[PDB]
Amino acid sequence: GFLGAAGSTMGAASMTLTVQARNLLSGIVQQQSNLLRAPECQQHLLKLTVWGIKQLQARVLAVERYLRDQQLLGIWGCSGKLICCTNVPWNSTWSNRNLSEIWDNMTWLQWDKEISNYTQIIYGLLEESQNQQEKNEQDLLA
Amino acid sequence: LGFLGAAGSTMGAASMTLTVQARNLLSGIVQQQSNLLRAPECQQHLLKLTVWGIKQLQARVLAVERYLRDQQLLGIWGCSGKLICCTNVPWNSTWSNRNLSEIWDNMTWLQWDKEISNYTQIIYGLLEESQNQQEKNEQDLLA
Amino acid sequence: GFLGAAGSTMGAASMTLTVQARNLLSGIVQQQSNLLRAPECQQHLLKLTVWGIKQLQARVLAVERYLRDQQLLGIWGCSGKLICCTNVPWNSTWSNRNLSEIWDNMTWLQWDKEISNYTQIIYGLLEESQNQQEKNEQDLLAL
Amino acid sequence: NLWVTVYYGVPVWKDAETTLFCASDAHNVWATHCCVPTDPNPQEIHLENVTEEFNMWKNNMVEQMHTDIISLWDQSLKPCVKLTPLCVTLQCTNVTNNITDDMRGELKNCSFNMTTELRDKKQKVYSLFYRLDVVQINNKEYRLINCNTSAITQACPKVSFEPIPIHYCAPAGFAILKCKDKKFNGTGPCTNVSTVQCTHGIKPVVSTQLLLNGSLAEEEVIIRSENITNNAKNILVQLNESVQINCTRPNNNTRKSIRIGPGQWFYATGDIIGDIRQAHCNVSKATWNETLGKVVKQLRKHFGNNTIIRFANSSGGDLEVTTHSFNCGGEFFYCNTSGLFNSTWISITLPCRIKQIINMWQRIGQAMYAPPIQGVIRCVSNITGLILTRDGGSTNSTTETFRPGGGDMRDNWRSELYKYKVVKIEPLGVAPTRCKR
Amino acid sequence: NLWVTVYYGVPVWKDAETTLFCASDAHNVWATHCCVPTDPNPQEIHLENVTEEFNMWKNNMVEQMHTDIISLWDQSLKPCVKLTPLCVTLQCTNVTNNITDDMRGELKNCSFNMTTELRDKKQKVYSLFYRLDVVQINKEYRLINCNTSAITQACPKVSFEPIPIHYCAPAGFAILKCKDKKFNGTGPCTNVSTVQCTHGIKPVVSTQLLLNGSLAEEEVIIRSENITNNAKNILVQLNESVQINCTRPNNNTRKSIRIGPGQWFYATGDIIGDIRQAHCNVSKATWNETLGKVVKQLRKHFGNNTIIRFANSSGGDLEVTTHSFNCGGEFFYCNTSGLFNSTWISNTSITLPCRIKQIINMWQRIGQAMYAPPIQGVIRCVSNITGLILTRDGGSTNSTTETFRPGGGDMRDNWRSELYKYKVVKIEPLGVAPTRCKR
Amino acid sequence: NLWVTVYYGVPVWKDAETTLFCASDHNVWATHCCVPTDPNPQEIHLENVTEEFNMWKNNMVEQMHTDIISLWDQSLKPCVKLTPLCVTLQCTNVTNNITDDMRGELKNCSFNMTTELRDKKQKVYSLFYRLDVVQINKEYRLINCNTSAITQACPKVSFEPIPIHYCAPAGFAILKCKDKKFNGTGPCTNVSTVQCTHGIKPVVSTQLLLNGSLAEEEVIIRSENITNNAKNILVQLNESVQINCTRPNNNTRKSIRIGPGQWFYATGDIIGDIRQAHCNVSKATWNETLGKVVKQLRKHFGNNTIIRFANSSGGDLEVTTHSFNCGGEFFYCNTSGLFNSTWISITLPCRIKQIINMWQRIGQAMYAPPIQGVIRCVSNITGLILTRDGGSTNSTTETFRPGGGDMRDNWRSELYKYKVVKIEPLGVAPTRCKR
Ligand SMILES: *[C@@H]1O[C@H](CO)[C@@H](O[C@@H]2O[C@H](CO)[C@@H](O[C@@H]3O[C@H](CO[C@H]4O[C@H](CO)[C@@H](O)[C@H](O)[C@@H]4O)[C@@H](O)[C@H](O[C@H]4O[C@H](CO)[C@@H](O)[C@H](O)[C@@H]4O)[C@@H]3O)[C@H](O)[C@H]2NC(C)=O)[C@H](O)[C@H]1NC(C)=O
Ligand SMILES: *[C@@H]1O[C@H](CO)[C@@H](O[C@@H]2O[C@H](CO)[C@@H](O[C@@H]3O[C@H](CO[C@H]4O[C@H](CO)[C@@H](O)[C@H](O)[C@@H]4O)[C@@H](O)[C@H](O[C@H]4O[C@H](CO)[C@@H](O)[C@H](O)[C@@H]4O)[C@@H]3O)[C@H](O)[C@H]2NC(C)=O)[C@H](O)[C@H]1NC(C)=O
Ligand SMILES: *[C@@H]1O[C@H](CO)[C@@H](O[C@@H]2O[C@H](CO)[C@@H](O)[C@H](O)[C@H]2NC(C)=O)[C@H](O)[C@H]1NC(C)=O
Ligand SMILES: *[C@@H]1O[C@H](CO)[C@@H](O)[C@H](O)[C@H]1NC(C)=O
Ligand SMILES: *[C@@H]1O[C@H](CO)[C@@H](O)[C@H](O)[C@H]1NC(C)=O
Ligand SMILES: *[C@@H]1O[C@H](CO)[C@@H](O)[C@H](O)[C@H]1NC(C)=O
Ligand SMILES: *[C@@H]1O[C@H](CO)[C@@H](O)[C@H](O)[C@H]1NC(C)=O
Ligand SMILES: *[C@@H]1O[C@H](CO)[C@@H](O)[C@H](O)[C@H]1NC(C)=O
Ligand SMILES: *[C@@H]1O[C@H](CO)[C@@H](O)[C@H](O)[C@H]1NC(C)=O
Ligand SMILES: *[C@@H]1O[C@H](CO)[C@@H](O)[C@H](O)[C@H]1NC(C)=O
Ligand SMILES: *[C@@H]1O[C@H](CO)[C@@H](O)[C@H](O)[C@H]1NC(C)=O
Ligand SMILES: *[C@@H]1O[C@H](CO)[C@@H](O)[C@H](O)[C@H]1NC(C)=O
Ligand SMILES: *[C@@H]1O[C@H](CO)[C@@H](O)[C@H](O)[C@H]1NC(C)=O
Ligand SMILES: *[C@@H]1O[C@H](CO)[C@@H](O)[C@H](O)[C@H]1NC(C)=O
Repeated sequence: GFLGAAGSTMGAASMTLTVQARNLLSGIVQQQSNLLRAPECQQHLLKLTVWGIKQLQARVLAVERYLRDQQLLGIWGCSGKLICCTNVPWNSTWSNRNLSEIWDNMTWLQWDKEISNYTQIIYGLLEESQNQQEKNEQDLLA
Repeated sequence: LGFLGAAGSTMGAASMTLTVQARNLLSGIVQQQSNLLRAPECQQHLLKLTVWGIKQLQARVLAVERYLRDQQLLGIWGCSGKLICCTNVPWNSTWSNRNLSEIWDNMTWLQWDKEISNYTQIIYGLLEESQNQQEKNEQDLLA
Repeated sequence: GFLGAAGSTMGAASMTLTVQARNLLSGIVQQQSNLLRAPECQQHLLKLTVWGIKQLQARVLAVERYLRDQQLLGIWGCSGKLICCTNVPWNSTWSNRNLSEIWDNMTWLQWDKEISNYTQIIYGLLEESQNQQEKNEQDLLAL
Repeated sequence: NLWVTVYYGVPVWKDAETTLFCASDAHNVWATHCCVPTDPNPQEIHLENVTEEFNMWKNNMVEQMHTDIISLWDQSLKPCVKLTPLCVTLQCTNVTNNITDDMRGELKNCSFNMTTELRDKKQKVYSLFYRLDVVQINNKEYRLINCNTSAITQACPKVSFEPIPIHYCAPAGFAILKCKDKKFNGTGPCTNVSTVQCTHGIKPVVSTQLLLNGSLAEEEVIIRSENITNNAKNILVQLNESVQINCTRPNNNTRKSIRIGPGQWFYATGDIIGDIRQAHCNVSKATWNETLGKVVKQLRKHFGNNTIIRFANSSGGDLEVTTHSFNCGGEFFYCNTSGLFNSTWISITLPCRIKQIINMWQRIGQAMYAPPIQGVIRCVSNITGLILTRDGGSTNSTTETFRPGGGDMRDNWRSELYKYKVVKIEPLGVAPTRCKR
Repeated sequence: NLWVTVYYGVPVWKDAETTLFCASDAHNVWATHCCVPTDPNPQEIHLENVTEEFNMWKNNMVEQMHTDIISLWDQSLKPCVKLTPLCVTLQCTNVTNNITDDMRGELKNCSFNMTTELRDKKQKVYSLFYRLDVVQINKEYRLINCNTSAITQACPKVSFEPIPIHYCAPAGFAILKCKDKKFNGTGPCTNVSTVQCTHGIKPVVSTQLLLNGSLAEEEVIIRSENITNNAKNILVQLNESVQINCTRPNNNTRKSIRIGPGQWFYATGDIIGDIRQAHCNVSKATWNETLGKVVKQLRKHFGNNTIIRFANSSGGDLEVTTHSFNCGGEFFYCNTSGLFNSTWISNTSITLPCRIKQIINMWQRIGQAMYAPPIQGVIRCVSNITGLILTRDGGSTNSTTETFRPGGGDMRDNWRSELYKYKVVKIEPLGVAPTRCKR
Repeated sequence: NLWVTVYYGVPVWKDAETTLFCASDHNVWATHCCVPTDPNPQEIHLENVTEEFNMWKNNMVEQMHTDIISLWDQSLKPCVKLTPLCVTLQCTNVTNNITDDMRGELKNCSFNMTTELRDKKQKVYSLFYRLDVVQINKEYRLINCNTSAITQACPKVSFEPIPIHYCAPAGFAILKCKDKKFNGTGPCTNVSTVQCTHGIKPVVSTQLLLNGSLAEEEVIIRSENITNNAKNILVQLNESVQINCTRPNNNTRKSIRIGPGQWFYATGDIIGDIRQAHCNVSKATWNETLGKVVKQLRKHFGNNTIIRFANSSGGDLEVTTHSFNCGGEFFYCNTSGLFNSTWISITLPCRIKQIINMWQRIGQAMYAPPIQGVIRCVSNITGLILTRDGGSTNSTTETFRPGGGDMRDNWRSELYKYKVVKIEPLGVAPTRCKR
């Protein structure tokens, strides 16, 4: 389903990342498909100027969020993948925990809370590593 | 040749213009705004047409949404950045009981789409699964 | 450091290409986040049909401009890159210089006048090159 | 040997505000708006192992339902004829023809000078009015009650404001979670949470003291309130069984169409056929008795196991406050509920008044006129919950008293929306791994 | 061992419904709301070896054009003054001044009490009205719309003259054009091309006779949803145009009456000189030759020896029974019985009088009306008849003859007749195929 | 051996026309500018950047103009119409300890207006200024009855200016000129980039520029074409000239029901003596200030030219007087006393008007509800709008007069230092590297 086994542990959750990944845009396109189930009423809905504007805003925001996240993955060199290995080491201060409890017993919901104070730090670190890697690639190619 | 030039050419032949449709489908959007910019003093009038304005935004938004859904799907299948890609999914021969030569030649894409339209979702699901397995394997091999 | 070092030599200016790429979509999302800091005021903008449409058009156009450029880089085989090289030689009559005469304390702002009207020529060449490389792989992968 | 792995498609979420989409199923006001049907098979996901925290009193879905219903309501009034031309001196007398005692002085016969379709001509017409909407000037001359404050717009005669269960659907990127807890407290951690595409179908029923046509608390009578020790907070009482209430407007009415302008029509109440009798509601006495006994048994959990509990009648204020405001067939009934709350724990007939000029959603400056309904009205409704308020109590630690409360329309939606929450899905996150590039 | 290959940018399209936008050629309502310029050089791309199916009777481009026109129209009246202050009792007498017999009683002189700019003062004014707009009470008259609708004065500065309008596809869509000679509205078309926009179609609004449309190439073409079904219209596109000269000969003047704080009403003043009837001229020989061509085409479906008759129109109001002609901003209701008064047997200057009306229920929608202000001086219009709207009289189920009558009134057919060659499709760039290539 | 490299994220901008968005720290501007500014704008100094500015072709001015008018109309959109007052008035002279001035300026008018009930009338009266009352052939008409509808501003609504910030949407940037003594056109060498402009108060005035930025260093005179006497000259001063304005009469109000919850706010009796409205300009300051302007003007005409100042020419009050909006009251101040000297405390009387055709449009008249008590205004004169006289050959003396009346110049004077550009991150360059 849409969330799938949200309460499963992290290792199991990783099996359906694709299902979740595609839902933001397929849902939007389907919403248009749902409007088209009765094209004759659209003219009665467009009279409601405020409802019209709110729906446009909702779609625009969903697109903007999607793109921002995809760009961010591209910035870090993770574009095109659901799972991205990187060159940034994990800090024990973020979480002093083994790759046993983290993947087999904890869920993503629990994990998200545990390390919620480091998101902006990790992201900045990923950006710097990628910036260096690209320049190094150009010199090696040359 | 033109936006849909050689529409009646064979499937193989048609690969030569694959780039043209792929780009025109998105870039025509900005050209249309550039046509409105001919007379900003006229467009400001049209901005008062509440229903017209909403419909035009809906149209632009949908062009974007259609585009992005297809791009996301190509990414899901592991074909991001390519117009032509190969996968790890074999052709069944149940989808179409035909040989390679009789499909790439003596057949157009319009005809082909009709012939196999019933398997669209099946094929797409298989492609997603192939990529799902491949990415896990890559992580495990790097590990 | 949005546009910092804009007047610097192109070679050095390149150190912040990453910032500029991020700035557009980050700015769009944060500007929306900022407006929504005060729903008590923001809700009254729903009465300004004209501002509703103008802001949506501005947001939509920024997105469209973004996607256009990303698609083009993808077509050229530069998806995910800020400084990609191609297999298309730099034509001498474009600049008629050596490399240090390009980076002779010349800025990107200045460089724009040197490219001038060669921009569309080069873009066409870049797509043509990728088309051939992609086709070559399609057959090389079938041996 | 720990590396950062970035993942996209992680099943996590945050509490969030987003506008929900309204959908329906297979000239009604909500049928027109909620055009898009829901998915005929909106199968839920059981989020096994997941415990979520809820707060029904701060649920923003309520605020949206409030905003949306008012907006749609106003846009359904906006396009029709204004009754401004009728704010003239009325010449009124009593209707003394076939009047029972209960209706003496309530039904009035008023004549007035209103325009015709030509600007040069007037017509003298007459119609019937209910006492509640007519105010005496300084004994024959009367004014409509809203002439000194607001404009009155006639409701569109074809539009049916009949509640349709409607469903609220999440926008992509968001999800609706609901908790299947038979004993849900109203706040805090809740188990058996499932994820759905849309909410169940909730009818936009308007009422005050008694909540009609909702859910029935699974298996038990449930008392829920924010800050229960504070007598100023409304208590929502949900019943485990419905109580059927039968309401009627016994008079056989006629209507007349008066042209008031070019294509403009005014609907006036015409003569009444047969005897003039009072509107009323019938509640089974035994069912009602049993119901309150169950409610008290539960109320005592917060007030003391040997505490004496009294049900008193309503306080002062507007009819929307002091009576049960009941909307049926399109007419507005204001029913005396004191006969329902007149007992102490240790068939009932409620008389009703009819009003045509109303001020919904606790607002002033605008008013709706409800065209009359011809024939008679017979209503059948289900009482599914009650809204109570508690006395300050002074220094009384022995007994306690409750009165019918409510009147705040948001309370009529919390009663159905309490189990739902909307969250934002957040696909990105990181975790340590065993791989490096 | 063939493999699945995936392609993006595949030139495949499917039928689709989208919203097209308006574009205009390099104060006129049609132009001020169609700001996108057209391409001075549209590129029509021939599609070699493509056969496609068209159906003019199911073409949603027609529905959009109809909707857009109604919307545009309403937005053009919205800002101008309502004339509800004029719905008063009128004191009317007949105009008796050098009037030709044919116009007697068709023009009335009405005086009335109307308010002025101050709310406490009135003025006595008078104006002329056409008979069709005024109804007798029980000398006392009222306007015909006084009991059913509010009437809005058309804006005196707004032109309604048709401008060729081009419909253009949004990105992701394309418009396919059918080039087959003798395509008669349905089925496969083998000469096709792709365009960005349609050609410019003037939004001419009329009944019975279509004016200033596309002219057929080669033969006269008869198009109908059934042909056999007497409940359906027949659209006949002519291959040679017929010139028609229309006029309103009376020399008019206009007066402007102050009715409120910034509001003015435009009234018809006295006619200068003789009063004559409005009319249209059709060359007789041309009409007779043109009609004979139509008859030759009808026989293809109805038989050699099946007498063909052209009869008058049926009953109904003037939006049905007479030709509806909108020119100069004036509204003419022309009697076409003189054009359809013959029986054709196998193998073997016309003056049409017109009436003028100022209250127009233009879209057959009731509850709104437009008031057409007067035009000073005289007017003349020259236009091309490009097609006919005909219906069959179904009474003659088993007969030796069939009768055709002028019909129409459904405005969508006026556009269906121009858009019949265009179709909207959506591009679907993804697809798969077998290949010799594997990862 | 150079090959093509495609670069993305290149710091290059081009001139562009986009829509900017308002930012703010029952006030109209404040309510409509919901977005809150960044408390610490991240201004970027741009090293080695020369850029060309042109204040006379700056589209930021047009947007400010458009937004102000639109918001103005929006705030009045839901307000009560005064159509019911367009009746014949029966007016007589006010005789209540009126001083020598204003002898014919204040009138006592009675009229027949409806009450809530449509079948009854009431007789009411109110005071009016002569500027808004027109004699018919005792019988008077409101001045705008023959042209347009008059609406009443909603009394709770405030038009008091708040510093409003214009901000670029993402993808755009605002460049600004920091050069001291910048001409308003041409290349600027001290430049920076901002996300938002400084806040500008949307101050309405017609001859003097009030509450704007004060010039740095010296008096600066800017014009589109200095030799063309058809152009306005914008003069920015480098020292403020304090002005004290008042409307001394103690007003009261009465609220009249004109319909079903529909109210009109009428001007009531004046309490106490009646005195004339006026503004005070320090004489010495004005003398010196004007002399500074002259020195700066001489730089464009010669060292042997005398500059004479003169009063305004004919035209509408919006042109001939200095319009001043204070407390929501509308003053029309006579500035002839400021332009009398020739370069070889000043009291300016002001009239009060209530029905205002604020813009250049004529179909929208608005009635300013009366204000109770008395008012006092204090403001900073920061500049002037001046024009040259007609053609001549005698260059010995030039005459300058108050110009203006076109409100776009009131914003042009603040926005002159800002330019909007778009960013185009994609481009190409050679390098010693190939695939
Ligand atoms: C709680 O839930 C209950 C159950 O749904 C609601 O009660 C129903 O309310 C509806 C709407 O008022 C009632 O339907 C109406 O019945 C009228 C009476 O005629 C009936 O009986 C005759 C035979 O004598 C039949 O011929 C006829 O078809 C009906 O079955 C009708 O006259 C009404 O129709 C008219 O008004 C509607 C307005 O929508 C128009 O659409 C119609 O075209 C027509 O003009 C209508 O059909 C229904 O009978 C009630 N049920 C019961 C058991 O009483 C409660 O109202 C709801 N409570 C609250 C607070 O919301
Ligand atoms: C089928 O197609 C034909 C054209 O091919 C249409 O016929 C034209 O219809 C238009 C609109 O009615 C006619 O336009 C009018 O022409 C008048 C001609 O005046 C001439 O002589 C005067 C002498 O004083 C000159 O000043 C003038 O320049 C011309 O040389 C104009 O006077 C009319 O002006 C009015 O409207 C304008 C609007 O901008 C106002 O500003 C003016 O003050 C005034 O009110 C107007 O321009 C055109 O002449 C017709 N052509 C022919 C050949 O007759 C058919 O109408 C069309 N059929 C259908 C059904 O659509
Ligand atoms: C319902 O009606 C009864 C009428 O019997 C109301 O009770 C009356 O309240 C007034 C106000 O205090 C007293 O003066 C009367 O004496 C009461 N009636 C009796 C029995 O004498 C009651 O308040 C009404 N309740 C509602 C819900 O409207
Ligand atoms: C169409 O078919 C002919 C042969 O009948 C062939 O020569 C031509 O190339 C085909 N057109 C296209 C676009 O392939
Ligand atoms: C091919 O398709 C058929 C029809 O669904 C299916 O039964 C068969 O298993 C498929 N072959 C493969 C890919 O195993
Ligand atoms: C939830 O339970 C706590 C006691 O654990 C109580 O204080 C609180 O009031 C309850 N919430 C509701 C809505 O009754
Ligand atoms: C509600 O609960 C009581 C106590 O268990 C029970 O007697 C009563 O029947 C229930 N109501 C219903 C559903 O009948
Ligand atoms: C309500 O009406 C039903 C029939 O519709 C009847 O069986 C029931 O007893 C009535 N209830 C009361 C309290 O009168
Ligand atoms: C013409 O219409 C007939 C139906 O009346 C249809 O059979 C035929 O295929 C159509 N032909 C063309 C060229 O449109
Ligand atoms: C017209 O054609 C349709 C099929 O397109 C058919 O269903 C219908 O019966 C026909 N009508 C007549 C009158 O034969
Ligand atoms: C009334 O006021 C006018 C100025 O508008 C003045 O000329 C006239 O003398 C005054 N009349 C009286 C009696 O004071
Ligand atoms: C400064 O303004 C004058 C006009 O007053 C103009 O002639 C001159 O060229 C401008 N200087 C620059 C650098 O643009
Ligand atoms: C303003 O400029 C003048 C010269 O133009 C100078 O004399 C005066 O001192 C300046 N005032 C300031 C900035 O103090
Ligand atoms: C002050 O005014 C006098 C009279 O016009 C003038 O002569 C003198 O120069 C002025 N002084 C200055 C420069 O302020």
